[PDB]
Amino acid sequence: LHWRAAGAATVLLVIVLLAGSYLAVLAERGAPGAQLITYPRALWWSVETATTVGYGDLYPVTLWGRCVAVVVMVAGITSFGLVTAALATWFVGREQERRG
Amino acid sequence: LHWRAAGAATVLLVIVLLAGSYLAVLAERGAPGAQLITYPRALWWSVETATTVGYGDLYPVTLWGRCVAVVVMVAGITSFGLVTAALATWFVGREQE
Amino acid sequence: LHWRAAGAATVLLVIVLLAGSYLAVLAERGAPGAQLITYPRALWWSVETATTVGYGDLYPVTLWGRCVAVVVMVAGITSFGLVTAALATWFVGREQE
Amino acid sequence: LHWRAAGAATVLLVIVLLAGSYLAVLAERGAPGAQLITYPRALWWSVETATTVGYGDLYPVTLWGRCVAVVVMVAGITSFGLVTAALATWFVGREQERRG
Ligand SMILES: [Rb+]
Ligand SMILES: [Rb+]
Ligand SMILES: [Rb+]
Repeated sequence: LHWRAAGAATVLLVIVLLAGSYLAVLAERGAPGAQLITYPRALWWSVETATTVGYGDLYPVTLWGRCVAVVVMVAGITSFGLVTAALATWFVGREQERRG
Repeated sequence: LHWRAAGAATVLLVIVLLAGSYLAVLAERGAPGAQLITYPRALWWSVETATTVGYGDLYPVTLWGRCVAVVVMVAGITSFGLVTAALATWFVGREQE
Repeated sequence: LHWRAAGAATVLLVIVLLAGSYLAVLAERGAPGAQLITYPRALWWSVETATTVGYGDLYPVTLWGRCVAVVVMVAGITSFGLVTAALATWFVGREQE
Repeated sequence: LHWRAAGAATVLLVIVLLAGSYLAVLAERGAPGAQLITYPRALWWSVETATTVGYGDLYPVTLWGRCVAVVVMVAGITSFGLVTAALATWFVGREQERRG
């Protein structure tokens, strides 16, 4: 039951997104060079950030917003890295399933 | 065969690309700040997106195009993460020897 | 036992960051198209680089700054790739039980 | 020695870089919106591409240059994904050196 861990990440990440989304908007909004002004934008950003695609059309400029970032990133990096783990640990499940 | 899974991803992803490519063009095309106007552009984008290189010369601006995105991304992230799995599960194949 | 390796990376990376941060500033600062002028900026960059999010609001332009980069990147890529390893090797810990 | 595989990637990638570097320059150079004009630039790009950091200060615009890309990317993604594999398969080496 290591896939029970997968779903976990899934959730967490989504939370971290909404969390980071709603969190970061208010940490940036109203400051200079803010682009993470509206919540809908920030939302996108989180996605763009947790997948590290980083198109760079949106990013933090506040010493705080940049933290909300780090968290989001590592979250996603971690979450996926996790699912990569489950996919594999499963392959060794049918690799020892045949062997013994 | 867990590599039978590898090839699977490969395919899927390619589909998701063409899928997302052709899908996203029509979801963006004709809107404001539309960048994903032509299908050939979108195509590129999918690549640039599923590999998460995100040069950012192209991206979605429509609430929809951004979904086509998420799918594309996770697809690639997943697919590769998978192949990383096969590479490894294989190493433990000659480690239990 | 192998998580002792995890924490290791964590540290190293953080060092490489500060290292790269403080290192790269001075390698760029004062040159043309210099973006990595202040240390606080460079700091951010390292993060943005080691996670490969590459928003691209900051990057190196000096043949040197670009090395500081490579190191930072591979560091992060490696570090995380490592933690992905521990997560997995652990799953095969409760798979062999 | 699955690490014999690691070094392999390392090499290959470096080749693919120089390969892609020198390859892509000539595929772009002299075209419209070309930014991958000089070889030194392209070189950087390969790095920036194979690590997928994609700062986006340089990229392909030619239907060809974009292929040189795909190759470079998958190369790096693969190479690192590989090294992630060795790191792990090794951990299960001292996990079965404790488990029995
Ligand atoms: Rb990336
Ligand atoms: Rb970018
Ligand atoms: Rb990126």
